Amino acid sequence: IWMFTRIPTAFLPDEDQGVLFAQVQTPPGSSAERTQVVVDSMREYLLEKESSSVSSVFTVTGFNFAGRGQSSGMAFIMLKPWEERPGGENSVFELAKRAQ
Amino acid sequence: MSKFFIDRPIFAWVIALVIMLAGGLSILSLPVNQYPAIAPPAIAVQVSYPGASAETVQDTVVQVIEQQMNGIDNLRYISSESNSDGSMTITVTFEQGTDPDIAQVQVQNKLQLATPLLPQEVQRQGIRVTKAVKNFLMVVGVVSTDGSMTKEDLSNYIVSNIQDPLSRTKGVGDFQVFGSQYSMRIWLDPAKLNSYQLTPGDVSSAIQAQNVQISSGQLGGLPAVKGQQLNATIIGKTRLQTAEQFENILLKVNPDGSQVRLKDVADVGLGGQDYSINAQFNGSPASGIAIKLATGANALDTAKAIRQTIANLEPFMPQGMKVVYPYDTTPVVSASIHEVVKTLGEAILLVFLVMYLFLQNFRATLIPTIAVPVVLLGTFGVLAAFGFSINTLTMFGMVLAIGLLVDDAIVVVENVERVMAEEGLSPREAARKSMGQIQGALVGIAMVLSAVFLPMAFFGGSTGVIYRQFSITIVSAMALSVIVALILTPALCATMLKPIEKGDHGEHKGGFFGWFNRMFLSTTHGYERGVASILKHRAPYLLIYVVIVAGMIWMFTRIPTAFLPDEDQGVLFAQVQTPPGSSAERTQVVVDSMREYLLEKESSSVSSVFTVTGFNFAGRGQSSGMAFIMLKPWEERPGGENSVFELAKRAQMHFFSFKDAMVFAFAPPSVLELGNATGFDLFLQDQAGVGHEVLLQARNKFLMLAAQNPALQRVRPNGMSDEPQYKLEIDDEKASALGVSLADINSTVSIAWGSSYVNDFIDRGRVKRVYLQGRPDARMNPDDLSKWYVRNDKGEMVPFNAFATGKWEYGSPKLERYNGVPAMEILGEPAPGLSSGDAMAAVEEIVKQLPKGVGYSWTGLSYEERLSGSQAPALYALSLLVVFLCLAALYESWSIPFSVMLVVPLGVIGALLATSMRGLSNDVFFQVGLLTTIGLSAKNAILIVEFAKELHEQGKGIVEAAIEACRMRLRPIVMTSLAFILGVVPLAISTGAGSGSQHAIGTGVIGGMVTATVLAIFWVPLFYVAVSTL
Amino acid sequence: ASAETVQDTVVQVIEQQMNGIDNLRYISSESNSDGSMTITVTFEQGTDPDIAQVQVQNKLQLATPLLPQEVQRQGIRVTKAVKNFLMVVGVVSTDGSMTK
Amino acid sequence: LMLAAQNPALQRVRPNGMSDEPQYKLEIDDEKASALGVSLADINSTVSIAWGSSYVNDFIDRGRVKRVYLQGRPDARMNPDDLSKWYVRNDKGEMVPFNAFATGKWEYGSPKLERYNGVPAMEILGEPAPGLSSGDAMAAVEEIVKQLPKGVGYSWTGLSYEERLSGSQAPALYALSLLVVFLCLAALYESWSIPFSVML
Amino acid sequence: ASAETVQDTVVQVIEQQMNGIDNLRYISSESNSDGSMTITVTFEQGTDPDIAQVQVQNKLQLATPLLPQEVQRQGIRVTKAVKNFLMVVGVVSTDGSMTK
Amino acid sequence: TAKAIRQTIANLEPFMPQGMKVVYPYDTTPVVSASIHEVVKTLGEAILLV
Ligand SMILES: CCCCCCCCCCC(CCCCCCCCCC)(CO[C@@H]1O[C@H](CO)[C@@H](O[C@H]2O[C@H](CO)[C@@H](O)[C@H](O)[C@H]2O)[C@H](O)[C@H]1O)CO[C@@H]1O[C@H](CO)[C@@H](O[C@H]2O[C@H](CO)[C@@H](O)[C@H](O)[C@H]2O)[C@H](O)[C@H]1O
Repeated sequence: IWMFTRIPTAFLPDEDQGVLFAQVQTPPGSSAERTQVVVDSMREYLLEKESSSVSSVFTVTGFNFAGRGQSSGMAFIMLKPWEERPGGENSVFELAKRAQ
Repeated sequence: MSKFFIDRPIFAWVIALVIMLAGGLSILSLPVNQYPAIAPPAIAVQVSYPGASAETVQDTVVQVIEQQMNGIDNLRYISSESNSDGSMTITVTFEQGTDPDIAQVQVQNKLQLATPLLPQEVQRQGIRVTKAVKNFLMVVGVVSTDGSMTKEDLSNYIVSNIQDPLSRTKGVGDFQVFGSQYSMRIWLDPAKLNSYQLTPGDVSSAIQAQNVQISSGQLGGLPAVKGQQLNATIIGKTRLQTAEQFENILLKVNPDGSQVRLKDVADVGLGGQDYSINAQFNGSPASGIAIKLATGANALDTAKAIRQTIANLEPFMPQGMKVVYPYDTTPVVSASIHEVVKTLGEAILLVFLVMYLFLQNFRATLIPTIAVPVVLLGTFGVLAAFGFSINTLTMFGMVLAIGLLVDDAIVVVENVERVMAEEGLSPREAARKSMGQIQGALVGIAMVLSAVFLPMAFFGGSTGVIYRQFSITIVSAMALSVIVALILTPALCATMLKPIEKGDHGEHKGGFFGWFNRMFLSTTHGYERGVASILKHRAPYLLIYVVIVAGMIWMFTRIPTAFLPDEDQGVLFAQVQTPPGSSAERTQVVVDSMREYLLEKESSSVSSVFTVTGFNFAGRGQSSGMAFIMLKPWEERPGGENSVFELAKRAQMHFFSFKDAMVFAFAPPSVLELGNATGFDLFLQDQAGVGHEVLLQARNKFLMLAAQNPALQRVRPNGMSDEPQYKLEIDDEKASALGVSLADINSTVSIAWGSSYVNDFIDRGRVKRVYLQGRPDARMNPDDLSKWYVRNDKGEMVPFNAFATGKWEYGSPKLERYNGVPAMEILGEPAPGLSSGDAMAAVEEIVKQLPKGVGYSWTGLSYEERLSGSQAPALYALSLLVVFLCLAALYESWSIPFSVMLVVPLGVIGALLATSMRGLSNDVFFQVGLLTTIGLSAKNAILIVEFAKELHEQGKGIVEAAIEACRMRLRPIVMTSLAFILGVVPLAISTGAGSGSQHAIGTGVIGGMVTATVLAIFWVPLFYVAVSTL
Repeated sequence: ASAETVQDTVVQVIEQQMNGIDNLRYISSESNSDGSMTITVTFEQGTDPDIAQVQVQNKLQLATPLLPQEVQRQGIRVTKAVKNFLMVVGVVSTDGSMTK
Repeated sequence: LMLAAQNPALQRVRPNGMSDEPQYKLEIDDEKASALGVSLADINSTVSIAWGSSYVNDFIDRGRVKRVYLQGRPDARMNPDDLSKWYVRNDKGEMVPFNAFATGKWEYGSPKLERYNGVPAMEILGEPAPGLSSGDAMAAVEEIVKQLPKGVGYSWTGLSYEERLSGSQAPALYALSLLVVFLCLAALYESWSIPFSVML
Repeated sequence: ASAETVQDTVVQVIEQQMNGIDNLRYISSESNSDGSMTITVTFEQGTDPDIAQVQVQNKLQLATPLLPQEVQRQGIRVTKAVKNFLMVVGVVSTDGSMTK
Repeated sequence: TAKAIRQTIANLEPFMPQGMKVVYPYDTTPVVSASIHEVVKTLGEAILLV
């Protein structure tokens, strides 16, 4: 009964499904002028500084998962198979801990 | 199976235990409502074409929609009405079983395809499609106790504040507000407009010009110039909002620089969108909502939850605004759940008593007390599974099932008890012995009763839904009761009962029980002698049997047939019809002289009166009005003199002195959803373009012919009768000779007389509508059109009288169609003591004297009964064939089955006797009650015969076996009859909410239980011997 | 229209009609400053989605006449709502001949 | 969000909305316009064709129906005074300017208003700290929600809604599943001892 | 209207919306000199014809507004029928008094 | 549905004009009736043969 109360609760165990999301949201009022630069940097500071895990990095400005508008962009971060990524610092949970 | 659970009372306890859990888990997911879906699913298509006549609505809207309303599944018929207030309704009606969500989507899709064919003005209105079953849960009423607010204001409020939350209240379904939101009204003055050579058309064009949300793009959109960096939405103006802003939308400016604002030509203020319909609560301006219960909701809980939601709003409501609850169905629903849970309990109590009285043992008394509730709970699980709800009909179903429940338990216990007493066996041994005896016959009787009750389930139509309730709840209980009588109760017997010294019938005990056991021991011997006597002198008795039969038949053809009992719901209708010509103001007085009367003189019965002008149930328009007479709870108005049925008679007489306004009072129908319960419904129909006038001659011939027919009565048209209308002739010769267009004439007459929905403004957030028409005193009389001018080639205002002329003619204030062709509906009913079947026969012959090109079709319950009437004989013949075939297999005999089937009359005679003898009718509750009573009777017969056949086979004479059997079976029979009659009695003598049904069910079973008990105990051995002898 | 108009004249009206729908878990809308809105009606698992859609269409049709004429003539989009993409099928120009 | 950033157990907290944003409140008139310029609302069109790219009709393109848009040049809709460039028609044939009835100021309006169960609302996502579960985060979030101005409540959704359900179920699950084991053993072994032994 | 006119003013405007339809096997169409047209959206075996019809019309009513008024006014038919004719019911004159 | 159709028109013949009879040019149902009637025929022959 004591041991039962001690255990923390989740729903599903977090999984590594070889994917991660960039969620870019420049301060509103801006445009694809700023937004695009803010995006193309983090696309590189990620495609070059982090090519162990990361594979392609499809980017986009306009339609992130939040709003529309020029002050919005994102990216689909595709990764390399599970074999090609040694434990720990190649998990998305880690690849995004410092990517953040 | 029984022998198995006798040694395994724990397993048997477990089964009973899971039946209980399932049933309990089920009783609280189960929908709770007055009735299941009796009416055939239907879909209303509605819209109102402002200013428009019945003709323009029929020929511009209804016809075009009807032409596209096809290729739609399960469609029975389509029927529509076009009205003089510009409203129309097309109702599509589907088979029972049609999913309403599918029906709806199918109808609105074809609407959607037709929408561009409609006039621009109707498209702009909307056209709402909805489910049209009239099975409302309650109706509220937001009434202004003082006179601060009008009907229009109250509405806007209901839709501003009451509505959104009411829709988020748990269990609330579809609902009708009696009115819409505010409309910005603009009332054009013909003189203040003629003085500036301006026309209504200029005002509309202007209003459109200066009240239009301008899109207004983005400030830095895409593409952009390299850099920029700052992008932002540019919000323009949105549409006007206040009356004052509207009063200012400039029309023209004079050469002297002076400007003309809208205010210079008309008044302006928030108002009604449509003023056709008017309603007051006891005298005061009122609106209201009529609410339906959502799929799967609990009728009781939602009524609470409504009142809850409302109350949380009463604080903020303006001064004088009172919410109020004239009609609520919950009292009857609630008064039916209790008046059943009561009778259930009583029955198990009463079984305990007669169980004790006779068996004189507390252990035995517990068995029935366990099993009956086990089975009661089971049945609910079974209902849940099969998709049924807890309703009036499913519950009365449980009440009829009680006899059969109570019996199964008594027969099993009493027989173990007897076997121990006669043969000195031990409980276990007696229990196995007894279930070797019964058992086959129980399986046998489970079949036989299925055969008796299931056919009802395969009735068609509306009456089919009703019977199907009783059918399914009854066979589920019966079936469960048999299962339990084979698993649980013989296990409980083996376990819970003590031994009885062989030969011990308690004649020594002394005291009451000592007296009783000697008394009943003698009664038994007395009965064996009666029977023994009858089996010597047979002929005279078979003779009287034939007299009993002929008596039953004779009696059937003598009792009035009917659909359902005459219930007193707390409500009475009063339809008002002033003369053709009459204004709403006139009608409004006719309905006040009623309210004042009802509300005062009839204070004993009447609580409130909800009155309406412009709406009625045969029609609409200013000569049509009505009162919804509410009535104070059944409790607070006892005695026949304060029955809805009696109040009516008084109300009639009083109103009858109105040689100025046709007025009628009538209790609503048993089941509102269906309307008109006894009678007939049909549409006469122009199936060859003969025309309106011909069609009118047909309906009038029909009427003045049916009234010379002593097979019908009260034969009235449902629609309205043609009334005077003022035609406009326009001489286009003088119009064009004066430089005045023709399209400008029409625009003038629409946008000033009819009214014209121009624009959408914004009121307090929500979007509402801008209406444009002529100020009232400019459009009252024929001379008032001569007040209106139109601009010419140049700028010379030309008065309407310089090119137009009037002329009084007749036309229809309400056009009807049935299945796409013009038509006219006719009601009426069969002559006193004749059947609606007879009435349809008379009518079917009248129809042949109609003009050429006019047919007819039945609709409604007449359409239904025409198809269902044909099947009853077939189903009743299967029923007989299967009951026979089971009895054959059970007794291994083609002939012995006859000795149980011939009890059928024996019980039905006492029912016909009691019900006729007490002035009730051959309706549904009596019919089902009658099958229950014959069920139990045949069960009693089956077992007597079964035991007799066993005794005969172990080597006893036919008469000897019959007497022994009868003696063995008299105790169980008397116990179960004793317990069941007394259980029912309360129904048979009840009063108030639901008492009319409760009487229709009690009266018949008591009667049938009395004659069946006393007669079958003597005639069944007769039949068994009689047939074995052949 | 402003997000505040889109909300007061459209979304709020359509939400009224979606209350009362069988098996409703919750509803979540957005009004945007570009004239766009989305109302999302979510249902308990086991609800048949073809029938939820139909029911949604049934209620919406009642709101429709209460909408601005600029919408009624438009044509409201009703669809089953999946939160997640399965993939992107991209296209890229090798020799630089084609722009975005 | 403040307390979210502060609070030890929370990570990556964020809103789904965007505060407010600058809106150019183009408030115009009719008095100063309808005098020397335009009758009715000839300008109402001028405004929603140059800035707001107006759709006019289709045209076939290499086999396919596509649209034809009509928007003012990029450089003519960039800045607030850049709109005064757009001249309209004068009833008497002449050419009336836009500044003869212009008026355009900055206003602050919301770029994405949200509602939830028919009340305005704001969705805010967030993860749990590393090596804490979603439950811990939830437990935390239900604290940093107590310091809110009475008027503002909360309500879980998506993944979270799904969590809060799964916890509620568990009790009955365990009860019922214990029951069914108890009863089925009690039936198959014709006793109450065995099923009571195995419960323990 | 010419086949070419009906194809590019009506038949293609609808076709471009015919997507996001469940179990959609294939779509075909015809455009003719007599002005008529037909789009036939055929479905997978097992599809509920009621839902197919609801989905088509759901997409068709997004195109409808972009069609020419003279086509809307004519009145569009959406049907869920079999390909062959079941039968034809004819009428003929007795007295030869009635024309075609 | 063929039976249903025969009945809709039958319910309308009484209101038809004078120089006019309804006729059934194409019609697919009779093959169906013919098919099964003809197997019922061979059903009986077999039951007799055996
Ligand atoms: C106690 C026992 C239970 C009864 C409960 C009460 C019944 C509720 C009556 C509801 C009721 C009157 C309400 C007026 C107050 C009445 C006091 C009631 C107080 C009760 C204590 C609502 O009436 C509607 O009110 C609308 C309000 O907006 C109004 O809208 C108008 O203005 C708007 C402004 O903007 C504007 O937008 C809008 O365009 C306008 O049109 C509609 O025109 C008007 O019809 C009547 O509705 C009518 O019902 C008819 C017969 O059922 C029904 O006919 C069909 O179905 C029959 C079915 O059998 C069938 O046989 C008929 O042949 C068939 O034609 C009609 O289809 C239905 O329309």
